[PDB]
Amino acid sequence: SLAGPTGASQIGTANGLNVQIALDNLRSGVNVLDFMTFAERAAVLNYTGTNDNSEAFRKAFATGSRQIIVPPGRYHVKDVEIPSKVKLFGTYSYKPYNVTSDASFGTDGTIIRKVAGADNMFLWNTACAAEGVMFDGRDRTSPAIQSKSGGKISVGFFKCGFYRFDRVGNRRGAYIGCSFQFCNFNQNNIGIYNTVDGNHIGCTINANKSHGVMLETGANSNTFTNCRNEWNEGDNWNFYGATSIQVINELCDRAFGYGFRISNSSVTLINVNIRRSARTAASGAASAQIYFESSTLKMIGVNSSVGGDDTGGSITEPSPDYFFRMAGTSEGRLEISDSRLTGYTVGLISGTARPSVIRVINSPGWEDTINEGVARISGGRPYIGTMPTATGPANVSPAVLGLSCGGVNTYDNDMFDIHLTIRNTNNGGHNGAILTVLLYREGGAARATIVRVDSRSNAVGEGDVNSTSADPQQVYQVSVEVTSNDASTFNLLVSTKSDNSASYRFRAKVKP
Amino acid sequence: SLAGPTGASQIGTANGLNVQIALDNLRSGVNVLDFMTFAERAAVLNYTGTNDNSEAFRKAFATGSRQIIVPPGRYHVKDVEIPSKVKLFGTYSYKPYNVTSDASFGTDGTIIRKVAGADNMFLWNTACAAEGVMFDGRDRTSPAIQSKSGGKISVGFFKCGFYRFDRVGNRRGAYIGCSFQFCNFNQNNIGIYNTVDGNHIGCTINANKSHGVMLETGANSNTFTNCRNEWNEGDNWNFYGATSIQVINELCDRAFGYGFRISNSSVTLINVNIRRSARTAASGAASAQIYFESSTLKMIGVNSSVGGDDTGGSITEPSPDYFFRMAGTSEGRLEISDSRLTGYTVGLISGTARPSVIRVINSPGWEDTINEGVARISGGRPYIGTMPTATGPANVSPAVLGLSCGGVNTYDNDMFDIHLTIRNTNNGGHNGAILTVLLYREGGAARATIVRVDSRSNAVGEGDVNSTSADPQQVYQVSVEVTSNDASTFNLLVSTKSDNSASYRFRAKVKP
Amino acid sequence: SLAGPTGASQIGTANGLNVQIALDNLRSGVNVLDFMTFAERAAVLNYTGTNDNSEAFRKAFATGSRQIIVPPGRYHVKDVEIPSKVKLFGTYSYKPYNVTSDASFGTDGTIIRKVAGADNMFLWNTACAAEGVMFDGRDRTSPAIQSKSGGKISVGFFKCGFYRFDRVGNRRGAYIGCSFQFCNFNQNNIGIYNTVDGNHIGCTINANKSHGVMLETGANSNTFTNCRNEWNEGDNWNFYGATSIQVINELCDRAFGYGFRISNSSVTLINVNIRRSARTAASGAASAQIYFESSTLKMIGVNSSVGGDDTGGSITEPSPDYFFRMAGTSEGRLEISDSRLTGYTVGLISGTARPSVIRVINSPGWEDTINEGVARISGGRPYIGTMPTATGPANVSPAVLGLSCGGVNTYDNDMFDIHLTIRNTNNGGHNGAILTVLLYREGGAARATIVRVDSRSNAVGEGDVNSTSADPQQVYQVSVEVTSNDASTFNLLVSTKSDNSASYRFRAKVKP
Repeated sequence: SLAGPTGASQIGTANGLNVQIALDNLRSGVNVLDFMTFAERAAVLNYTGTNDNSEAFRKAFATGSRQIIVPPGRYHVKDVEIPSKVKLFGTYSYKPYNVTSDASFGTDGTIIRKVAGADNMFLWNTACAAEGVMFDGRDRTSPAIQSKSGGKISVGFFKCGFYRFDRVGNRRGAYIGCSFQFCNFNQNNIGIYNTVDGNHIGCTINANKSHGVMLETGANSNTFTNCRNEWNEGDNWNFYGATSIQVINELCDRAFGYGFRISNSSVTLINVNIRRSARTAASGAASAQIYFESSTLKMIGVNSSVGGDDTGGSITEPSPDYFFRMAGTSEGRLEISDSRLTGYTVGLISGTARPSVIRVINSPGWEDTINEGVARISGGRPYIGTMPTATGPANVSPAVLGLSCGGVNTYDNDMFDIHLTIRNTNNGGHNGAILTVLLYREGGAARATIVRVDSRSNAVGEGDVNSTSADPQQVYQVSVEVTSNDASTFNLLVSTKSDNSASYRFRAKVKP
Repeated sequence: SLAGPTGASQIGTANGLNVQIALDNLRSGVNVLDFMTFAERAAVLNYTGTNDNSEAFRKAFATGSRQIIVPPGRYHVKDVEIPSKVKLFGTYSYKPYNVTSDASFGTDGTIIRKVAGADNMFLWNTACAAEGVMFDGRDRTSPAIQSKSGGKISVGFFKCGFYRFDRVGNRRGAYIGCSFQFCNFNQNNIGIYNTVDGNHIGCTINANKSHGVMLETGANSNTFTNCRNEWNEGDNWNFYGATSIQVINELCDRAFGYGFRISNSSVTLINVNIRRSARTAASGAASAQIYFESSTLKMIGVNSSVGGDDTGGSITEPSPDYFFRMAGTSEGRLEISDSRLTGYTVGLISGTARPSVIRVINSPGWEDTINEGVARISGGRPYIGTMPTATGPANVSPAVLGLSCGGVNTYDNDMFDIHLTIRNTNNGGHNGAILTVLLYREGGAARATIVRVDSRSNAVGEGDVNSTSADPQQVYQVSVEVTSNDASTFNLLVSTKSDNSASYRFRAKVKP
Repeated sequence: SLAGPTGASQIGTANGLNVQIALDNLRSGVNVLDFMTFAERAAVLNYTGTNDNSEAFRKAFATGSRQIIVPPGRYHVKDVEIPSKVKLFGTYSYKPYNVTSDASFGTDGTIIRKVAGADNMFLWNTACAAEGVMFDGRDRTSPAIQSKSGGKISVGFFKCGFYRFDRVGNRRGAYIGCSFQFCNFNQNNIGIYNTVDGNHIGCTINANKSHGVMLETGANSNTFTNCRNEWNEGDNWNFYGATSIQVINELCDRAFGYGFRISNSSVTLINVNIRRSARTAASGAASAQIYFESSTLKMIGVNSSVGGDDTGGSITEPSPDYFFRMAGTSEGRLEISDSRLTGYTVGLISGTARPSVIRVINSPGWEDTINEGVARISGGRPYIGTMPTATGPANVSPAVLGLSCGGVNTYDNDMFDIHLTIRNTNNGGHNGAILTVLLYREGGAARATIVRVDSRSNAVGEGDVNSTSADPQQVYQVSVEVTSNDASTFNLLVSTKSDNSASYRFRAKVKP
């Protein structure tokens, strides 16, 4: 009588409504354990047997409820598709830091495991999610977050832990538009795969086989506010064609080669603390902390250091030989500011390629260098415009050195100093000159006049050479004339006597 | 017998306590669905009918429990006041990104909706809160988080979603002391309203009608660590009298005019990526990315770019013409560092007003400029002190140019170089001079001596003019004397012959 | 019949499974209230009596479930050890901002209190955790998170509130490897104690008796992304031997002395807004905002200001007299960039000790200073190498001033300017010289030649003194020769006549 289907509804409660609706109100979503056999449910709650409990999940999904509650039991699923906008609610008590053996997990919280040699555990659809779930696939195959359809899928994981997966991403060649707010990526082959438009708050990347966090082309956009990278058995941060990326705060600890790899993707590192790197590397050309190539990289507060293992360990020597490894065609950009990038052993750069634009300011380990704009800096010494070198015979056509400047406004004037350096290629003698140049603009155009010229033994002078009245001490004649109407670009003309023919390699630098 | 009020307590359990207390322990707070009719509760759980279920909420509040549990059903409330320190616990499965139609919401999680043409849905009090709730008011009226009493109210929303509201704030003229840690502000008329002492962790501002995140006077203080602003149909970030504000990391995407507006509020942007802006604007004077006025603005890592819509779209041309639009009285402050603010089309500034203090360093698109301190920079060229221009007739009273310096200590000396520029206003001729000045202090006071003077044709000289022994080549007499006892401020006196009277516009610049 | 142990299982439900398993599936963990007497449980749910309910917790722990559910009732425990990997799940409705009296807590959420004069409430083990729990110990004794064994313990608290504790840490001398993601530390004696490898997301430190957040030696590592420090009755931030530490974003408000204290620990402050400090201090030498000693401190976006209490208050005058207080042996490092550190009243530094390395750039209130590298800055004026002072009699052994430079490559040349300053110690006269030096390297070695020398009255000259052909105006002979083979280091030799003997204090500065 009371043991039948309608038995529960026949017993009232103190509130005024019977037991059945009292139980119905307490649940937030449909419980998976409801669709389970007694022995199978007991095994799930006891963490003992595999039991391949995929039918419970299939029936829970077929119920049609957008909310699925997975209690702390241990599950084993096989190729069960998750319908759209379906979320899995789970509670965890302990998320293991390092899962070295199958017995790493204890009771802890909810665990969903792949069964036997299944090719997948879940086939995700758009707008799916999960909380408190520790996904685990025993084999390093079966990539996690694998969509049923080979297209971009937007999901989200608030607190979850992915273990022993090939990659947290679909089909090895497609992207997922997700943001792992607080997750733990451990013992995988790829810590994060091809996330697009992702905002990852506090993830943790532990020792992963292979690369770790790897992004490919198109996986444009991505922010990693406070992620931490542990001893990844591989490349750690790896970006190839990601248009954007920014790792904000947390450190990048020991990695087994190229703690950061940047190939064609613009990136920015705000406060990344790039610790030791390249534990397993070939020393020269492969022990650098950052492998920079053909891309734009910006750094604002990056710190670095060298060292060995924390304690014990097979390798104790300071691992990273260099800091930068540059290769490929030289067309990238590099901006550096306020970064204490002195962490290396033998050198700073391991290639003959350099970014087309360099902006390094206030960073120990690298003197200030700027290659663009009117005001540039070379080796810590500033100058204006360009430093042109003109080598050739300074007879019958005075050598021309094209200088640049900020410019002069109308009815305005400017003054500046030029360092002129002469290196006679034949004899080997050296000479120097300091001159002061004033640029003035009237209503029509601008003109340049040499205020003063000074040198050792009065070798250079504004007076014309090849003249009987010329001072015999003077060997070089220097003059200046403006090319552009804005006086921004002019040129210095240097000539010698008609009789002598020699190459001197004139160099003119405009000092502010 | 068992169907009465005391029926539940008469059936024991395996643990040792009967069913009634077993049910009482499982619940964390009082369930709202308990105070509902069968048909009304079924409609709530089925997302079908309006049913105007305000009495359930009123009775739940009148119960006196500080915790209110709202299951995933759909509700419709009307002007129900929430007592103090009362929190609404809800679970959501999917929070819509863009709610374009009434059928945007599906099953998803808990939804609380305004009913018919009610002027409000909730009247909040101090220390209220909510989790997992997607508040929705069909009409764009009825501002959310509207306090019953017209005063400041401190609330908090961990994970909630506000849709189609006039503003998330009370009475259109009062403030709320809240911090939206992880929220979604979509299709409102104002994304965030007058939050005071707020620390917003990871909010999301989607396409909102009107301004979006707008703060007014008094709403002093506010931090937006990782918020993201989508295509707001209006002003996007808008601050008027907020004393403080700092947007830390996330980007500011396309907005329909003045992606940032700053009127009288000091602000700071740490790593904001200000994307395209001013989709709907009047081009000149209204297409700038930031409308800066009469305030203090600081930037540390700001990035910018131009572009059109992602795909399709009515407008495809690069939207923002400029980067800065400055108007109003010029008394503000502007500090810029390490910001790649090259994102514009035609210009950089759209006004004749400039901040009183400018500190721009290492930012592409703007040469270094500093207006305060001893060491200043103009157009990338540094100098010390001030660059004074003195125009007038240099006869019978030598023209005086007041120069500044860091100072000289007791029994100490300093040397520096001065560039002197002369522009004869009548004839139009131009002349220049370089001189070296040494400042020395003895026990009593300091004095200045001119080490050297050099010019073209020896026009200037330290020798006295109007003397028969004077070199005829010399036309100008230059001298230096100290005014302050600290030698920090001195002046350069330039004089001409007694016979000639002309204005030259002398300019003296102290080059380090 | 139905009231016995097996009564619940005899009533079926609509789903197909009886009431007993229906109740068993709804619970996530073992409920503590299950192991309680009727009157004791009623008192717990009514927040009325102490009742010393430790046996319920002991039996719940002895059950063996890794998950413990604490409902919103008020508890009183005494020295109950928490087994490993055990988490306490609680729900809170209101976390008090300031607990001034015992009646500060109302109904609110789950509260666990220490009973009578117990020496502890919980004895934690490895991998323990808690959520939503407001721990409170009435006496300021009984440190929270006190491990049973005196060793490092790794725990974690997502959302918890610690009130009136001696310190959140074990045994006053040991460390805990935890990360308080979102916590509230109020009215304690120490806000945070000896956290190791901690990543604290959004903590809140309210008015705490004593220091507040204090770290000691070994508590190396720690990140405080968005913590906020309120009016701590003590030292606020206090680090002694912590190897690392970085406070990222949130402000540091009024503190009762040394808002930051750094003794031997390297630290970095990214965007800390250090407000007023030292409300209770001895003015001179104790009213500084930061007490810096013998350590490395870096700052990137730090802001500061002065002021009094918000309203009312006993003290209304601007509190912090200075900004820095430096003491102890001078061997530390200091890096400053883009920090508006103008917040003080009387001065900036309160000690005669300075860091060995200083790098201050683009920070108002302090002129640019750099002490390392080839390019240095003093008081906003740049130079290359070192500024040596050589005092002594310049007769029979010319005085030598060792200058440094970046260096010259093979078959390369460089030019630069040297400022030479002479202060005759006997008479008191002062003199200055400007000279231009060219360094050139041939195949073998490098050599230096003086391009030009200029001074007032031609006092200095490259010609040899003590020669009958020497110009009588020349008093000093200057020469330059290179010491290193790289021409990076050379020296300037200055000599006088043989007859005169006097000390001049020569100073040579290499201006870029």
